[PDB]
Amino acid sequence: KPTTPGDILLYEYLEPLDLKINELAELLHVHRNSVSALINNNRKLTTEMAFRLAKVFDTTVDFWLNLQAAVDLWEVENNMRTQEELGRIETVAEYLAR
Amino acid sequence: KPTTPGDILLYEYLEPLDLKINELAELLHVHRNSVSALINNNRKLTTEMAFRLAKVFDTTVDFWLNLQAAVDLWEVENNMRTQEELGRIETVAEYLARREER
Repeated sequence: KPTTPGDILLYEYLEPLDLKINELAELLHVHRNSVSALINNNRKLTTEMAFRLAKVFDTTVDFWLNLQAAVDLWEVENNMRTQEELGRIETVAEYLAR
Repeated sequence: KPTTPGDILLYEYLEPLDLKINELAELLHVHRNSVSALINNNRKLTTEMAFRLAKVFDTTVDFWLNLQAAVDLWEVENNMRTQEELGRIETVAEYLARREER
């Protein structure tokens, strides 16, 4: 699995800065449970939470959203059931014609 | 206010090619109600749906995801509770400075 926003948050900010999850939650103005879920990759990053992270850490909102975007695509590429389905989808071309 | 993926789908694909909701549904292989919810913005365009649309209309997945991204950004920017809140957030640079004083 690609690097999640949670991975980046824990390994490149929290640990290097000696910052606790509860301190971050306070800085972000969200419940501790929301930060932990993000870090354990249990909840996808929302646009709103991306803005909060951008604020606290002084980055663009894009930076956080792109990490989530790459993970999202990875999840669909690796779901074989979904891939098989995309396999028999007929395009608007073959259709409009026939 | 950006054009939702639903509007692009309806006004730039379904109507110029006279393709029905039900017709697109059977192509995407999803229930008619999912397509209708996408078009009316009651359901966000998901990553999987983006893959299906990409396949049916021969586009990239991001062509669709970028449209939903624009809507997501608009929603946050026009939510006053969130904006005031974002305005009150203390940065980590500030916080760490304060913490070291204690």
